[PDB]
Amino acid sequence: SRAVYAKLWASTAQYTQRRHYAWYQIWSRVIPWSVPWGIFAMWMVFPAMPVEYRQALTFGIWQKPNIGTHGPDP
Amino acid sequence: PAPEYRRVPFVKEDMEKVMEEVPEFKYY
Ligand SMILES: CCCCCCCCCCCCCCCCCC(=O)OC[C@H](COP(=O)([O-])OCC(O)COP(=O)([O-])OC[C@@H](COC(=O)CCCCCCCCCCCCCCCCC)OC(=O)CCCCCCCCCCCCCCCCC)OC(=O)CCCCCCCCCCCCCCCCC
Ligand SMILES: CCCCCCCCCCCCCCCCCC(=O)OC[C@H](COP(=O)([O-])OCC[N+](C)(C)C)OC(=O)CCCCCCCCCCCCCCCCC
Repeated sequence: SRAVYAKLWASTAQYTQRRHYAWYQIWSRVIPWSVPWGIFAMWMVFPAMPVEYRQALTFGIWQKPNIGTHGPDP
Repeated sequence: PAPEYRRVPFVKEDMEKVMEEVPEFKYY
C-alpha cells in the first residue's frame, strides 16, 4: 500500500537531527578530559604569575618558601 | 467439498485517511 511505503520511506527523513544527537553524545563523553589537562596547565603556569596572584588564587595558603636566606636587613 | 470463500471487493480510499490506520514505526 502507498501508505505503508510512505511511512517506510519517511522513517529516515531526519538524518541530520540524529547526527546532531550523535555529536551531543560523543562530546558529553569526551569533554570531562578537560579537567586533568586543565589542572596540569595551571600547575605549570602558576610559578610564572605574580607573587600576589599566587597568594590570591590559593586564598592565601601559598607563601614564599622559607629556606633561610635573603632575610630583612636592620 | 471446497470452502465457501467470502468475497473481498476492491475499494479506493484517500491515502491521508488510510495513513491514520498505519502502525507506528521508528528507526531513529
Ligand atoms: C603519609 C603516609 C604515607 C602514605 C604512603 C602511600 C603511598 C603514596 C605516597 C604518599 C606519601 C607521600 C609521598 C610524597 C610525594 C610528594 C613529593 C613529590 O612527589 O615530590 C616530587 C619532587 C618535586 O619537587 P618540587 O617540584 O621541587 O616541589 C615544589 C612544590 O611543588 C612547590 O611548588 P609550588 O608551590 O610552586 O606549586 C604551585 C601550587 C601551590 O600549591 C598550593 O599552595 C596549594 C595549597 C594546598 C593546600 C592543601 C589543601 C588540603 C588540606 C586541607 C585540610 C582539610 C581539613 C579537613 C580535614 C581535617 C579536619 C576534619 O599551585 C598549583 O599547583 C596551582 C594551583 C591550582 C591549579 C588549579 C586552578 C584552580 C583555580 C582556583 C579557582 C578559585 C578562585 C581563585 C581566585 C582568587 C580570587 C577569589 O621531585 C623532585 O624534586 C624531582 C625529582 C627528579 C626526578 C625527575 C623525573 C624524571 C625526569 C627524567 C625524564 C627524562 C628521560 C626521558 C623520559 C622518561 C620517561 C619514562
Ligand atoms: C598545548 C600546550 C603546549 C605547551 C608547550 C610549551 C612548552 C614551553 C613552555 C615555555 C614557557 C615559557 C614562559 C615564558 C615566560 C618566562 C618563563 C620564566 O622562566 O619566567 C621566570 C619565572 C620565575 O620568575 P623570576 O623569579 O625569574 O622573575 C620574574 C618574575 N615573574 C615571573 C613574576 C615575572 O620562571 C618560571 O616560573 C618558569 C616558567 C614556568 C612556566 C611554564 C609554562 C608552560 C606552558 C605550558 C602550558 C600549556 C597549556 C595548554 C595551552 C594550549 C592552548 C591551546
